Amino acid sequence: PCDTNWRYYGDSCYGFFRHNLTWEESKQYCTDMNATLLKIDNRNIVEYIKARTHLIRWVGLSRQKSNEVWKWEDGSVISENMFEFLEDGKGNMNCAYFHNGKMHPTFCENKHYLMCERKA
Amino acid sequence: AEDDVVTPGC
Ligand SMILES: *[C@H]1O[C@H](CO[C@]2(C(=O)O)C[C@H](O)[C@@H](NC(C)=O)[C@H]([C@H](O)[C@H](O)CO)O2)[C@H](O)[C@H](O[C@@H]2O[C@H](CO)[C@H](O)[C@H](O)[C@H]2O)[C@H]1NC(C)=O
Repeated sequence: PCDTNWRYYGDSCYGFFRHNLTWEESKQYCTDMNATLLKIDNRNIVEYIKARTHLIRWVGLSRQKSNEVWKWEDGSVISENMFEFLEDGKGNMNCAYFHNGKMHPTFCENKHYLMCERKA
Repeated sequence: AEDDVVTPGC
């Protein structure tokens, strides 16, 4: 169901990548792989990813401006019951990564490792 | 699993 070395979980296939990229570069990277940055929209996926990696990795969450809503790459706003997992940030930290079970806003132009998602 | 993957040179 998944390309070689992509991990089969729930609906989807997950790829992990240790290239130090900005959020936008990471978005493009996933797009180049016919995939998207991760949507961490429930407790199950939090635990799956947490069990698998301890390194900071970008996810597909960003906001247009510090006073606008956080959205996933699919256009959806972050779910109510996932706010527990989102730490607060400063202004002009408009992109988020996942680290050891929580999501953290940071500078979009900082570089981090990443992971991508596509359908099986 | 994902973090310590050591890959051979080509
Ligand atoms: C062998 O590849 C590794 C990168 O490994 C991974 C990664 O990015 O973490 C392992 C992932 O599971 C795999 N993901 C998928 C979906 O398959 C990815 C993926 O194959 C690539 O990212 C796509 O480009 O690969 C290193 O790149 C490694 O290079 C060596 O890295 C060392 C520390 O990581 C150190 O920097 C070495 O000097 C460097 O050469 C590569 N091995 C070699 C010898 O080139």
